[PDB]
Amino acid sequence: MKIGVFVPIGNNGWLISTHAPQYMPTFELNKAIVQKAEHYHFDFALSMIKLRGFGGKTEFWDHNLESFTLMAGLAAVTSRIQIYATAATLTLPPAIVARMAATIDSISGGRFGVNLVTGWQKPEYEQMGIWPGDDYFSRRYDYLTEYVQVLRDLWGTGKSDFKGDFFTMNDCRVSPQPSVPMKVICAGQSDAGMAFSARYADFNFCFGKGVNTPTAFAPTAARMKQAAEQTGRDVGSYVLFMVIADETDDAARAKWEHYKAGADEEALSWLTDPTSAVNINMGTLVGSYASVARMLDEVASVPGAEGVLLTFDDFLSGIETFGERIQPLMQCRA
Ligand SMILES: Cc1cc2nc3c(=O)[nH]c(=O)nc-3n(C[C@H](O)[C@H](O)[C@H](O)COP(=O)(O)O)c2cc1C
Repeated sequence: MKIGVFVPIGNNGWLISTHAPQYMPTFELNKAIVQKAEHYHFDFALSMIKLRGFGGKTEFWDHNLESFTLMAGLAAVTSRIQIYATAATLTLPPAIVARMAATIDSISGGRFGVNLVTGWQKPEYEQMGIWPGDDYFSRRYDYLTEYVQVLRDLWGTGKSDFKGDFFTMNDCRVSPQPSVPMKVICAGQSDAGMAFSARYADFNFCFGKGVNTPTAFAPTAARMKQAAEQTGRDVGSYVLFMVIADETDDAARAKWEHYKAGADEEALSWLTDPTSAVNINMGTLVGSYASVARMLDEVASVPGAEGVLLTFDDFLSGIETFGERIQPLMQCRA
């Protein structure tokens, strides 16, 4: 099974709590996380793009860097880990993304890929006058389909004459082309998003589910496999989890309860043994190092599942204990 880190490009990472660690997104902090992840042989690092926050006491995700420039900086100070940036396809013309991808290909020595998203949060776009209208909800995958067509032409041949409902290329040129086949990833959950992934992506990110129910995502992995049958391409599922680990189950539980007890209620209204809104109801693994190792091995046994994307309650020490105490107990990592 492959392991990735979801880098905190937004303040406070993925916890919405006055009891969680408080921190701004900085290059230097992201550099330390990624270099540490590479040291423990994490396979990849991914950053999202979030253009509007949720406010509250913690000003949650009011502070966010930009994904491509962050990942270019990170590529420059690593050498082995795969590096993925997110393109919000409403905000960048495909030929720019094309050239940015070739650029970070040059920086990393062929370790860069791109996560393509439609966007769905109207305020992110309307705040700057570029929301296309409420039709986009149902049509966004048609839009992304044209978008990826243009990228593929440009990476593939260095030119495009594509013409459709949303783009017109008249001998558009982008060169150099990537030194290695350019990876595309997607995060579609719906039927239409999974069909997109099956056609054009190298793998599909989905959500882990529940708290200490590591296999509860299995029906999503099953749908993605079905979608992949329709194109006969090998597109596996990578699953997002939060890891809250400690020396014992008891201690990890105490940490999780403390976070939830500090829930930033105001930030949470803007947004909206069960999951909690404090980490946006993300699939959560809470336990001793050994317990988490076991649940991750349970994840590796789900048909479809090729990897996990990890967040932590604290990234610098979370990566540490992952490398030192969790990874070494994992069958799927030996
Ligand atoms: C790991 C992960 C990362 C994501 N990153 C972003 C992002 O950076 N920007 C964004 O607008 N959406 C992001 N999304 C949301 C998805 O691209 C997608 O729109 C959503 O899961 C809904 O499914 P659908 O688009 O097929 O309806 C992310 C989703 C996942 C699972």
